[PDB]
Amino acid sequence: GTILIDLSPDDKEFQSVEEEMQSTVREHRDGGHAGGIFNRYNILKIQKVCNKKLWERYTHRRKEVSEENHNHANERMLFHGSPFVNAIIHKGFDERHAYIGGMFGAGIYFAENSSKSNQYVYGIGGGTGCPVHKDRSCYICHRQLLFCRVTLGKSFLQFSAMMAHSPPGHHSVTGRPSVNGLALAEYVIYRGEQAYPEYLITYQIMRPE
Ligand SMILES: Cc1cc(=O)[nH]c2cc(-c3ccccc3F)ccc12
Ligand SMILES: [Zn+2]
Repeated sequence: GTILIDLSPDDKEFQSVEEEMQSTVREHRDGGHAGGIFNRYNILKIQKVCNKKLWERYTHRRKEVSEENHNHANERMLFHGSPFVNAIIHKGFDERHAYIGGMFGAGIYFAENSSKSNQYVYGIGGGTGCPVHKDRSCYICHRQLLFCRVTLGKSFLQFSAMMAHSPPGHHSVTGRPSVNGLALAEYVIYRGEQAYPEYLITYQIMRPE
């Protein structure tokens, strides 16, 4: 059911999605251990993900969440990196994409910083890096991230010093780093249907000059 439409680098849509990738790269406390050392990406391809059944499943949950939240879906566009990207675009988010040992509980994690999502592309902690070179910092192998449509509803705000249930009366968690002033937020949902993987982004990290 999924088809992938290539966006043209000349399309303004390509350009804004790229802009969202590039502008939300930050430094990481791990010095680049998990995701590699870089300031920017070489974007190789951006594809629109089209699945009518996954879309309808998303919008159905959105309306529900909306209605429970004073007509406010609190829909964001957020990054998600994961070794399961190929499975997610075809069958959608589920409990097997949940982070059991996450700071904010057992659910699916999403990030405002593209470089936060890039840390998970090879697994928790960057796993053992790219399959070809075992390099968490590989500048050669093609990586992929999702830029997703996420329904937050009433988000429970959790400060951090940086599948479960949502907190009673809440539809998601906002994990908001309180120490690193430059680290953007992360969000957790507990239902696969609250996220839609709209864009599939293919890229390399770029070695700094
Ligand atoms: C925090 C986070 C951001 C993100 O873009 N992707 C993640 C994936 C996971 C994850 C969960 C289960 C299996 C593999 C993963 F990479 C955990 C946390 C994140
Ligand atoms: Zn590699």
